[PDB]
Amino acid sequence: ERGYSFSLTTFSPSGKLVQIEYALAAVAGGAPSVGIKAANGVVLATEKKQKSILYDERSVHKVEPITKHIGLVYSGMGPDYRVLVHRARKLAQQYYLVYQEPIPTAQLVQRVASVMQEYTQSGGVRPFGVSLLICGWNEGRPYLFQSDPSGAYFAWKATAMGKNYVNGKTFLEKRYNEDLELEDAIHTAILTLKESFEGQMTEDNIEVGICNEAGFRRLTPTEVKDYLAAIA
Amino acid sequence: GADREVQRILLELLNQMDGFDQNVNVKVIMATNRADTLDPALLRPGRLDRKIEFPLPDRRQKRLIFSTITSKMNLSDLEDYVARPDKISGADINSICQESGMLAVRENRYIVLAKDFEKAYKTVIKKDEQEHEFYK
Amino acid sequence: GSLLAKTGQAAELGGLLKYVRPFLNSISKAKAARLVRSLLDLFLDMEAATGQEVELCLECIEWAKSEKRTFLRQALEARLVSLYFDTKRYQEALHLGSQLLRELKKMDDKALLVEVQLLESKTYHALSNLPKARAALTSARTTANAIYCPPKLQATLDMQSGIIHAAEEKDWKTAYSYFYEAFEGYDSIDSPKAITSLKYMLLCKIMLNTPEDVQALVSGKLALRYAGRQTEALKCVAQASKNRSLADFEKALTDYRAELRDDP
Amino acid sequence: SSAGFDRHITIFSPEGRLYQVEYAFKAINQGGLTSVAVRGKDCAVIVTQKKVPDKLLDSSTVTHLFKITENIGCVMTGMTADSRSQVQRARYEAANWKYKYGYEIPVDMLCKRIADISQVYTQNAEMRPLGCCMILIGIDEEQGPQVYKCDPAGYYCGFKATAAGVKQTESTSFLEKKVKKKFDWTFEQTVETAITCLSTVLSIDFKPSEIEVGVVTVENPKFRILTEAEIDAHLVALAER
Amino acid sequence: KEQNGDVKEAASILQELQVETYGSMEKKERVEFILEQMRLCLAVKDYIRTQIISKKINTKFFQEENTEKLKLKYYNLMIQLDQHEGSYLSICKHYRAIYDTPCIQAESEKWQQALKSVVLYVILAPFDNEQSDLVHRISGDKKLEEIPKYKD
Amino acid sequence: ELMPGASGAEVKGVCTEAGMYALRERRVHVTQEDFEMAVAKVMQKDSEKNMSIKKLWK
Repeated sequence: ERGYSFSLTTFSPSGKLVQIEYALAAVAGGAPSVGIKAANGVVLATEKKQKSILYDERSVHKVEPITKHIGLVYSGMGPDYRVLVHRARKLAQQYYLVYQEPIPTAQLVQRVASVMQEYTQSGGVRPFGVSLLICGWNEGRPYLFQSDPSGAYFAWKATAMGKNYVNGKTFLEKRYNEDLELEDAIHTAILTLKESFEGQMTEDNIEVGICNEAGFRRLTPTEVKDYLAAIA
Repeated sequence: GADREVQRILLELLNQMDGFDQNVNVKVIMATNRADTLDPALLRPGRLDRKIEFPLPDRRQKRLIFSTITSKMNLSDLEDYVARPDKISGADINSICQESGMLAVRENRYIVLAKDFEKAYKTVIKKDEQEHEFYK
Repeated sequence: GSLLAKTGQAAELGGLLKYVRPFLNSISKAKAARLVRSLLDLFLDMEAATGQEVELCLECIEWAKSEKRTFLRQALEARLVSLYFDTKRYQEALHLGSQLLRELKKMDDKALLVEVQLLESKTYHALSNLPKARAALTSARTTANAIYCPPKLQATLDMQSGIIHAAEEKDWKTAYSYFYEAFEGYDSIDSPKAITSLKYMLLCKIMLNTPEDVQALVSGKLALRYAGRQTEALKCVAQASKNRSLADFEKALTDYRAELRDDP
Repeated sequence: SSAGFDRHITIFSPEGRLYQVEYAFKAINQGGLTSVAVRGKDCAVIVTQKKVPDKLLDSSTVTHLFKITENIGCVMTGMTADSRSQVQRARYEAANWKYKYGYEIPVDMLCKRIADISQVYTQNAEMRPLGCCMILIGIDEEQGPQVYKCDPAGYYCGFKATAAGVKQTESTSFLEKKVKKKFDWTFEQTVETAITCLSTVLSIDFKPSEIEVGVVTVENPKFRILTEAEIDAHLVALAER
Repeated sequence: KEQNGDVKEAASILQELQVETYGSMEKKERVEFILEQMRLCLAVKDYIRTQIISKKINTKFFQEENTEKLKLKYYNLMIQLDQHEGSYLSICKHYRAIYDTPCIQAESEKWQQALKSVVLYVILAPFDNEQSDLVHRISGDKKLEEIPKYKD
Repeated sequence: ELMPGASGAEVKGVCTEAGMYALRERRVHVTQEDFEMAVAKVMQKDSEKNMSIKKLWK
């Protein structure tokens, strides 16, 4: 089994590629991220806690927008996340140029899954060690998707990945209800983050973003602090 | 030869536990840290009827551990320390308490309190990442 | 209706209950159930005249059955079981709760299922049917370890578990731990349940013939916000125990006669 | 449990670890020098230990900190050849940015671009991922001074203060002890705090002629390299106080 | 502070200076102010702190240095602690130890008074095997014949 | 029917666990729910927690 956990172009005699599984394992080691599809929108949160308070928390962002109505968060590597952001933005605006219409989130997820799976085609290029959570609002329906390093993309009413993803998934199973509203979805997401935050989340310690019929936007530290106080 | 002999030992264990000549009033107990690597022939009823999981103490269990190990401790907020979310086992709790006592011995005070107990708590559950931030 | 409810006298509640007759079926099920349960809670908690409360509960039950509001019917049935248990209509409460649980197993609703199971365990304990109460409590715990179980429900379940363990009269450490969990969950959510939980925790400490931990716990940071007559009386009982003066024990019981003897 | 995986950059180890990147991070400390940057309200000061093997060496060419653009300064450590290749690449990127977009590069944008370059470098097996750690400093309008750090992993981050070198851990701890006091850090205070950190992390009480300093302020947008007079004045003023 | 009237604050202030962390040279006779802390805390009458000092003095030898003068002071402090404690066999043992040292063996009146006090301490103690051992070991003492009443 | 692909040894273990459940409540008879939770306990096995891994194949 060792001799086949070394290349991306060789099938293990029993199952499938082992480098893909190792990339997923790297994904599982990332900062926890939680996505929730509410009735009127979608909300994705992540933890930004890092030692050495010297770090400028506003300098980099784990949550970024792709277009006026689609955003994303990541779990796993950072630079790969930025590369995925660049590819998604370029591809979304290419679709916009061809069609003069805001990008359907499903198509963006499909095409970004294709571009990340492209890196898995041959050896010498490692697969992205990042899993994507894509939030969007299109045609009167909030869409939340997960994109894999393997290129697999699927839907999620509410999911949690990264570190401690299994317990967060269980928590989401317990708390999620299909009739959830946006603010209550944010409350549930922040509660999920707190369930494994380990160190008293602050306004900048967590980065959250919400998408609805008014597009997608990352919540400022002010509203994050307000919601944190509301949850307490 | 080595792997063959080890598997012979395992097979003899299986055939003795639930083989031809059944045993009477012979209960076996086997402990492992990685159950998922055990042979399925050993993990079936008739051989290992009950596979009891011993998870890390959860909140209430942590309080029980702290109480039952602090019975021999000195008088000394243990409840808050229990409330702190840390994936630590009963061995870690016994450590924490023992280290608190050791530090109190160092400082020559016969009742531990927040300072040395907290210092021992930090010493025990280090979990210092030393991890390059590009992984997160 | 809101003005009447804020005013809230028995005749006014009686009139209002049928005065919102078209209101019940004019809105969605969730809000209607929430409002009627709020009216029921206020009516039961302010005026304690059991004769009218029980008959109003039965009238609401037949109302819901006629209106075919299944979820609402289950909610009011659970509330009426709680009322019966409070008024110690043991057989009525237990029989109705079992009848409810018979049809509530198949329904996906579990929070109300956990409420019903906990009420059944409470009644079963009040009947000295300790083993069957323990079985019902275990079933409730199992069915709650898979559902939201809000901090109140978690606190209530831990309180009942501590009560059961104490009544078993064999292990107090687990009883102590369950009481501690019930208190901490009841912190900053419901006050009377929190004080009762702290009361039982101190009692459990006393039964461990360790009153010193009681006098340490009363000064504990979380006890101060709930310090008062209850904790002082329990501390007095603890002192009577530690110095082993049953004359002091009886004096403390005479003091309890108003405070902690009518509490089962 | 994972032995052969620490050979190729593009190879994922079990538990999803890339050992080659960590080895490059360790290779950064092969220079043995130390750099540290501190940012104030409107100032940013970088300071680097200077190591002269011989007076034969020309001190004007043995500098370890350089200037990317007229307002953006760079201080870095690691492999010296990797250092110089990285600064050349960064200057190319900044000039191309200016050519294509007609205005100066912000510190964060330059750091992000070179971080993307380094990530592409570490993603494909054709490249040795440029084992040198860089810190860029510069003034951006509406956001004041900016100090950013980029590493061979392609990870860039903004810092209220930062450090690099063999003594990175202790310097970062001292910088944390300094930043927890929440002080405005005027220019002289920034310089003296950085100098104190370097001295206490080296425990040498260096002579004035063994260090280099660069400073960027809003009133002095040009990345000035501190000559001997200014650094001597700063260090003696600190020493008497 | 002894000239001011402060005792509790006084004892605290001279208590915060500990000797366990003190590792530069053995405590020896130089820093005997452990007994000074005992004395100040006795003036505060906070006997538990004195007991803990006595217990934790083990790191600096279980007993004070021999052939010295701080004995009588430390032993009188321990005796007063035990007198309030109510224990007797410990104080009798300490008094016998004081009688043993050559330092007290200069002036006969002190021998008489000390051993008379030891006899009275050992009398009002309860009965056990250790008590019998001590009493019949000291029955053959040749330094009590000068005063026959206490021997009687 | 509650045993998809369960060995005979697992069936005997299920019978034993149902008896154990009855014994816990200090009874002698066993009920249907006893067998149901015995099936749940005996046939319990750890699955693939990671949905990402489980969704590699279509």
